[PDB]
Amino acid sequence: QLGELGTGAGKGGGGGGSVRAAGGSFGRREAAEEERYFRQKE
Amino acid sequence: TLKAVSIRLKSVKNIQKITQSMKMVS
Amino acid sequence: QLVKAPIQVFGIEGRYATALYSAAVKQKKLEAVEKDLVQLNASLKKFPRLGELLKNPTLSRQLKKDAIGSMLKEQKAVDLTSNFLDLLTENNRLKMVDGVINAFKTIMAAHRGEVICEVTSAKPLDEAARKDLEVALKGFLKPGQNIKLTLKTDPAIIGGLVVSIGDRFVDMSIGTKIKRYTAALKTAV
Amino acid sequence: AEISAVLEEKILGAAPKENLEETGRVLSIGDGIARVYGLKNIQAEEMVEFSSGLKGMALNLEPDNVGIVVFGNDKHIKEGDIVKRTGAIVDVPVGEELLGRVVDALGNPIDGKGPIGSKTRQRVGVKAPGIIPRVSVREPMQTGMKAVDSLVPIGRGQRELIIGDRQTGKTAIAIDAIINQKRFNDAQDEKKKLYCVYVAIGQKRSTVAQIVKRLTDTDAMRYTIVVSATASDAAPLQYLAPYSGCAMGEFFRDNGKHALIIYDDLSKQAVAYRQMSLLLRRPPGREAYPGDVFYLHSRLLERAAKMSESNGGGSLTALPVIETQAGDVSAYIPTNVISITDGQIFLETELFYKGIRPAINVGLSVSRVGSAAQTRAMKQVAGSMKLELAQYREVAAFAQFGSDLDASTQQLLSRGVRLTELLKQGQYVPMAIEDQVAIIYCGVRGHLDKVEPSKITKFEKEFSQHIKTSHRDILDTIAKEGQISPDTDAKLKKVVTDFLSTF
Amino acid sequence: PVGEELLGRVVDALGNPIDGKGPIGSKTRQRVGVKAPGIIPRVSVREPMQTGMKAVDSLVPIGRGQRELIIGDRQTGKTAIAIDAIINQKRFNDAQDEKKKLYCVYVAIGQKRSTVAQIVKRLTDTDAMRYTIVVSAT
Amino acid sequence: SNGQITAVIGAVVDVQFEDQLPPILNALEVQGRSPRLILEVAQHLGENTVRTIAMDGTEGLVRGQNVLDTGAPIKIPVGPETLGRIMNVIGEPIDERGPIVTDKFAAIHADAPEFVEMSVQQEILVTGIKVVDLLAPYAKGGKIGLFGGAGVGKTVLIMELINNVAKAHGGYSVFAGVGERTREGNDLYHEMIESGVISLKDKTSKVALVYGQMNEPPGARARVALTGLTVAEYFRDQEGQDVLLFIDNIFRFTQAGSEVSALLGRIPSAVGYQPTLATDMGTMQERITTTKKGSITSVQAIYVPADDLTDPAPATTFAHLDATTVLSRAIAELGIYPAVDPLDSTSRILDPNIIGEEHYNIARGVQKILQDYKSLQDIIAILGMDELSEEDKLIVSRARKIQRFLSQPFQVAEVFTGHAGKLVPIKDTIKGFKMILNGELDHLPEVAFYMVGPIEEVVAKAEKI
Amino acid sequence: SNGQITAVIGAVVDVQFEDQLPPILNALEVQGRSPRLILEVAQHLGENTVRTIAMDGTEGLVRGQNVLDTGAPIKIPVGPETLGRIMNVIGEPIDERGPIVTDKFAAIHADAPEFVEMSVQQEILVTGIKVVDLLAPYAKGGKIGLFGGAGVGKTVLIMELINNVAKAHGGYSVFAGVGERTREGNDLYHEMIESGVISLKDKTSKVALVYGQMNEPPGARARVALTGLTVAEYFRDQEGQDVLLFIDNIFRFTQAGSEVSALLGRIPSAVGYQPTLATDMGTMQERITTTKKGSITSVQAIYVPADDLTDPAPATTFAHLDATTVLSRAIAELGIYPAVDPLDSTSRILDPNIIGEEHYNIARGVQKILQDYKSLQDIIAILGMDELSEEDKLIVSRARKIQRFLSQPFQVAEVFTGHAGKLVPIKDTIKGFKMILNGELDHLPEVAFYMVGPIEEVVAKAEKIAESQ
Ligand SMILES: Nc1ncnc2c1ncn2[C@@H]1O[C@H](COP(=O)(O)OP(=O)(O)OP(=O)(O)O)[C@@H](O)[C@H]1O
Ligand SMILES: Nc1ncnc2c1ncn2[C@@H]1O[C@H](COP(=O)(O)OP(=O)(O)OP(=O)(O)O)[C@@H](O)[C@H]1O
Ligand SMILES: Nc1ncnc2c1ncn2[C@@H]1O[C@H](COP(=O)(O)OP(=O)(O)OP(=O)(O)O)[C@@H](O)[C@H]1O
Ligand SMILES: Nc1ncnc2c1ncn2[C@@H]1O[C@H](COP(=O)(O)OP(=O)(O)O)[C@@H](O)[C@H]1O
Ligand SMILES: [Mg+2]
Ligand SMILES: [Mg+2]
Ligand SMILES: [Mg+2]
Ligand SMILES: [Mg+2]
Repeated sequence: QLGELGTGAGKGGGGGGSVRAAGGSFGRREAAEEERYFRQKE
Repeated sequence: TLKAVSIRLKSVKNIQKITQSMKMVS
Repeated sequence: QLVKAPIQVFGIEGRYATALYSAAVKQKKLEAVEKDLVQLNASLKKFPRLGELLKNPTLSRQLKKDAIGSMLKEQKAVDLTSNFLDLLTENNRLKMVDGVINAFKTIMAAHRGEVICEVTSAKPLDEAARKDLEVALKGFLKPGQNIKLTLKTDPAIIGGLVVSIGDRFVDMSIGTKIKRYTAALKTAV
Repeated sequence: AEISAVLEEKILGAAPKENLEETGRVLSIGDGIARVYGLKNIQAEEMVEFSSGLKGMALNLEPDNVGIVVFGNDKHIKEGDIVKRTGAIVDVPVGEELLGRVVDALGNPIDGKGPIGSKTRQRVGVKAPGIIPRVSVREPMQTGMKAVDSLVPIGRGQRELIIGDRQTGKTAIAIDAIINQKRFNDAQDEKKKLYCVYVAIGQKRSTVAQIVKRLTDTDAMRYTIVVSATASDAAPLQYLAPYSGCAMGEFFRDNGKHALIIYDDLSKQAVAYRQMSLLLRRPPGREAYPGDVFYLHSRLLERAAKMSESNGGGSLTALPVIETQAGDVSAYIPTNVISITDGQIFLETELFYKGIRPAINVGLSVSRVGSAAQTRAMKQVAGSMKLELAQYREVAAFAQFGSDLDASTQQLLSRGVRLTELLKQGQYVPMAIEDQVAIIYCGVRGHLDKVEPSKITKFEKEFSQHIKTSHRDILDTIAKEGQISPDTDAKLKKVVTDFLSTF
Repeated sequence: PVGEELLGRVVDALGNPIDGKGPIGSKTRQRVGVKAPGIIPRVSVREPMQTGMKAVDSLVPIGRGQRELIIGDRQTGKTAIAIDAIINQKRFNDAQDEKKKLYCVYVAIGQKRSTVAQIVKRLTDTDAMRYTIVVSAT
Repeated sequence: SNGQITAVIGAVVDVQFEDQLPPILNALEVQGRSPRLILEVAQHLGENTVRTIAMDGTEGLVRGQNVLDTGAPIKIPVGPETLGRIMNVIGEPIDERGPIVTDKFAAIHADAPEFVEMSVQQEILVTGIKVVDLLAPYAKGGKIGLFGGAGVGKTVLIMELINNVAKAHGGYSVFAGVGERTREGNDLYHEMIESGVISLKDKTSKVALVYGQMNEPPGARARVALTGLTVAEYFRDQEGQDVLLFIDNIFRFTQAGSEVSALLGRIPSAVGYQPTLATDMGTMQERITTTKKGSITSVQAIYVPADDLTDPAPATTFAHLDATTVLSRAIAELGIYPAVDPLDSTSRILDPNIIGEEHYNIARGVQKILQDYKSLQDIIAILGMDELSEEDKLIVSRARKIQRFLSQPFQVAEVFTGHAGKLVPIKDTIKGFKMILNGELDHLPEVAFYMVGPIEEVVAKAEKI
Repeated sequence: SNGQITAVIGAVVDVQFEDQLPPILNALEVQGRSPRLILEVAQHLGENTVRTIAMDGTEGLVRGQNVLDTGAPIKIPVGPETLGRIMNVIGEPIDERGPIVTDKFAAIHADAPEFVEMSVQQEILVTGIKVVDLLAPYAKGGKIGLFGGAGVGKTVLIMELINNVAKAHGGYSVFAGVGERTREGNDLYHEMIESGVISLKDKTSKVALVYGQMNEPPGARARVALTGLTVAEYFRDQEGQDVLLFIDNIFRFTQAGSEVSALLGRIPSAVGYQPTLATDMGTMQERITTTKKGSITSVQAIYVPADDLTDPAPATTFAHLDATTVLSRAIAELGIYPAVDPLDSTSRILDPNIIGEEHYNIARGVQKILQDYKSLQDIIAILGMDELSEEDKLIVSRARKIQRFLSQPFQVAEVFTGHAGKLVPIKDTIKGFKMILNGELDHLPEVAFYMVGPIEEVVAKAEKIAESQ
């Protein structure tokens, strides 16, 4: 309900490449793997 | 809408290009 | 309440004509208002400058009603036709002053019961032709009727006779008769 | 003006009697539109009365005829009927006599409870208050829902759009907001009382009867006016109903009191206004709507204002409802109302069927008043909640394919999951602001990390009962302080740990 | 015009012959805008319609009095199914059992006139034209 | 008085009167017609000319033909004499069983009952259909809509509702065939005379049939739903009965209104519809309701054009219904029948205080698993089943088992399917879905959950494999 | 002369004259009217009838009511007496402070300055906003457009630009509220009073406000932008001052013209609009310009309907602006504020020879990293972060650091968020983004770049995070 990252550009959560702009579940996958890598780094 | 389909079609086209490239490499 | 016209005339121009007919028949000025309207229409046709002046939308309606009034005093129009043309220039409806007059002529033709007849022949003829044609056309008449005959010449129908009535029509001519016979020849076998 | 009777009497020079300046005759009648010849002294948007007793409003003034919309069934109107001027533009009864009453768009009671003894009448098309008479929105308008009063707060004097698809909970948000004002109307504080007005446009009469049944069972009807222009009513009645309800709420706003208006829904009022415009032969625009369909909603919602202390200090709060088609907010009418109102509460069918009720999309819901519409205790805990929900949004995606996570990240994921389950709330049970603050404070301080999310609601009831009859001194301490001191934070944490040990 | 004089004849939408075989000696005419029969004069569809196609007559069985849609894209065999159904009735029309006899009307709307001529040639070679009326509006 | 035809354009006829104009919605009778041609006054055009809508074909009408004013709207027979009979839009019997001899008549145009005459009570109407009884239960007395495209199954669903509800019903039924197949009207009529609901021998009939079908002109198709309402309104009001009203289908009322509105000289609305789409529908639908005098349980099949739920005619019909049942073509192409969309059907009685806590929690639990399945289906489509190992695969396995278990063989579909029809009690339905949600049947194949009513037939089918 | 009302249909009134007709764009006043309703002549219909649009509500108008021709277009008070005052569309004072006593009046319709009068001066205007100053820098005397949908931050950005520029500008400023909330106009009026830009006691007022809001009829909303522009034109021309013209929202000028165009007898254009959309916008916008006599720095908020930048009203507005900053909902949903799209906002002075080589190269370098980040996100979705190679690892990491660093707390948004407002010099912005592009801060976490003004606060926030954790 928070507009999860990768759910769509202008659809609550998203912004970026074509997959992130399209949203759905692949944008969720892109946001999940990216945030997991940068949380591991920090 | 027309913009939503065009954005989704562009993303799936890029997904096919990556997976076809991955298929050739693998 | 309006008096029913002898025939139905359609359009806004026919609405004005039926209004003028009803007003003239409620009073006793049916023949008077027909006479000055015909004379007005003949005056407009004989002087095209008046027709262009009335139909000009640039000119103000005060100049139109003054020009209408000046040319209607010579017609000795008294009350109905003067108010009729004042109503036409009060609205923007005097651009079709010929339309309402032609519609009013159509009402009054059916008031007298006249039926328009149009007879087309290849060559003009009289004496024996005109005598029998009048009696033949008179046979279609119900009581209380008049014949308005218009004769035409056209060599494209070869010969025969193309006679028309107000709503009925026949094509008893040589050109059409040989045309359907040749069509029967081509569609025979 | 060229009709056969009028043309003929112009030829005769009759100079007819029955002069048509305060009266007129119908030229054509059909589809609720009457074209009337005469009424020369008539005004624009002026009420008229037909010979059958029906009423009408003159929208199109033309040189030949007058275009009049009909307030009811046009089977009674006939060609040649006499139309009389009322002399005034459309007005409705206003006052506190309408509290507890169900009325139509013209103020006539439809609940069968007798005549309304109203003393004053206001025209429905008054001009909105200007820049000077209004002051900044500062008083909280308590919806009673945790997801609204924390993340999308509503202040007294603010237009807040409730937008979503069909059967997403838009009426549920509005009715629960009306029910929540029972607490303040029972109290002795006159400043915090809110007189709700519910406008039902184009609904069923059985739906409105179910609304009145719900409001009477919860005893919310004593301060609620229900303006009802249902689907069987004429399109002019459904068009006029938001302006009638606004005028009834403007009585409270201009007399120092605070009122709440719900237009349920403004998308149907646009449909009714589109029908009138098309049948008045006005040229259509996008989706056959008239050009003035934006000005239709803008001149309505702008009358919702928070007046200055020199104008009595009263407020008018509007909650318009807009229905979208499969979430398409790019349509003509949803786009207009979004640009008018001060905020949106987006409701999604996907969130509705995932268990998230109310189905508020936090990423799409905005509020332009912000923390100024929240009390001091709520602002302290909603700011920390908004940070934690932002941190949870960063780490909520790890459940897709992640398997090993950092201990701090796992704590953020666990606390945010508790917060998402904290924002869920049942229907027809609005909770008080002190309960919302206390539960949210426990959610964001880790007091619920040891509790399974399935038992959050059971904790929300039982623990709130424990700090109600036993620790009411702490509640009085927070109420007098207005915020959460570190000593009070430690005291509440010790009660939580004591309760969880007993849990 | 209506009647059994239209069997074997190719006509346009007005009923005028276009195959050049002469006039039509029909004695009856019927309006084109007649309303459909109501509830009572109808009865359930219980007599088979034999298209001669294995996949049709087994999996999508057509009855007499039924409306069966042949739907698809272009060049997918929609005309082939319809023409084979017309050709198949020769075995019933040649027999003496008149209750299984079936007359055919092929209406070509918006087609090419060469395509209609090739259809009429196919019906003539297979002797399916004896019970077929072709109404052509190309 | 007496009028004359001025203009004939399709179903719209302009009649000019001399002395007094008939009011709007009055019925006019054309004189020189061997069957009765009825014109309904729609608007006054001026110059003592009214614009009417014909209830039959307008061919053979000449200008100047005399038209008689009946002085009243279209009045149709109402009462017990209409039970077992078939009547058209103007109340003429079309069952070839003689005239409908009655003393009671009623105009097809009536005002909707007022706000005072409203019943707020809601009780669940048990159907025997698992997807209906669980996710979008029907109210006993209320408006039920069956949204769907062409071929997804709405006539079959409404015939199953007649088979289940109307057979064991203490009251009267009314069927309004509005712009549908005349073959279906013949099939339903003989189904009634075979099931005993229509008795041609004595006066024990329980259903009245009103049929204006898709072969009728647009005037008849836009008014025959009002004739079915008027029969059902008489039974509710003048007899206090509990009435069943099946309308198949109500979209044809709106569609026929758009066809007439093109000839009425109106500026077209969105997607070419009439400007008065919502007002004409609202006037019709508000008359179909339960009052304090009597109750009407209405089931209305609703056709959606081009499978579009955002079309103005289905979209405005959504707000008129207590329970909606949206039928999907994608579900029907999966072989799941009835093809009810679980995430698009609502009930307005899906409340813990109305249907119970366990019924509500199971229904919300089913919808939560199916919504999670729809979110995961994009990963399943492109990538595949390799996702989240145990967790998401368990979600997919349970949701596919639920989707199979929502399907059910119908007794009215038994002719062309072979599977015997199942009537499932609602206690067995909520027990069956609770077993799937609890994970008690994860070891069973998902084929065992398909096209079997009770959950005991699921485990019996699994043992058979 | 004197005329009489012939027709009243919506906000369009047809009046008929007996003497000579009033010209187009003339102001007509209805006589038997208390709040002084004013009609503006739109077209001559013929037969001595003109068609007008109403500047106020049309309720209560009677056919035959006398209308007086003023002999001129709508004339509003102009000059220093308008400073610190609020005016409506027709120049009446709506701030309840008495009449605006002045000697100068100007018609709200005027010709645009000629080509000979155009000025080609282009110098960078430093605003303190890092994304604005770096990627799409504003020019002094140029036109600035703030594109965006509803709720993306056009109003907050134009309030921040007023706070950062108009408070210490030097020279007068004009705000034109065109078709927005009356609450926002009340909020801005009191913010100006508290800031000292409006003095209710002294003559030291700097800003003149003109307001026509959403409650106004379409005639008032389509002319109030010309009223504020007329005040700005007087300050530019008759005083030679440097003028700041803030307009919010300029889309409402176009929208209000489309509402009445159907009733003016016009066939609709594409999407649905007046056919005169580009011409009406062009005549209005080309008056808002820097002459050789004086400069007008214009900042216009532009509403983008349904976030569709290909809508004819935002699309026509793009060609009229030197600098355009597009606010994106996707940027705003990520938490980045201000929500300026870095790959959709352009400036005319973004040149190596105008802002320097280092400023241009860093700005192009930032946009290249952000564009490569969007291209790489599809590979991240499919291949995952595991298989990307260390080059694309540094591209993604520096892009997220750049994307977070474009955000900045606003002083006018402090009450919304609680973060203190920060103003950043252009030199610190260039140095800060150069460090991220060079890779000097690859060891810092990306959370340290979020909502911080300078790059020294990025280091301090990272040290605070490391010390606390
Ligand atoms: N928070 C909630 N918890 C549980 N059920 C809820 C909640 N909110 C709404 N509902 C239920 O969801 C259904 C739809 O909600 P509601 O009728 O309020 O939505 P709506 O948008 O007004 O629908 P409509 O389009 O019919 O007007 C109702 O049955 C209501 O009881
Ligand atoms: N069963 C079959 N065996 C062999 N050829 C076939 C068969 N069915 C169809 N065809 C061939 O496929 C082609 C297309 O079929 P046909 O012309 O009947 O399709 P259609 O749908 O009518 O196309 P059109 O769009 O031209 O109307 C033809 O050349 C036809 O001979
Ligand atoms: N419950 C069901 N069980 C099995 N098959 C079904 C079921 N419902 C529908 N079907 C299939 O779908 C077909 C369509 O049936 P039905 O006439 O009910 O559809 P409809 O929605 O009324 O369509 P139409 O628009 O043609 O009236 C059936 O003939 C059958 O093949
Ligand atoms: N710079 C900012 N910082 C934080 N939040 C912002 C900022 N700009 C806009 N917002 C958000 O947007 C809302 C106000 O948007 P607004 O500027 O009124 O949009 P519009 O310009 O389209 O009217 C506020 O509630 C706030 O949450
Ligand atoms: Mg609702
Ligand atoms: Mg073919
Ligand atoms: Mg069907
Ligand atoms: Mg704004």
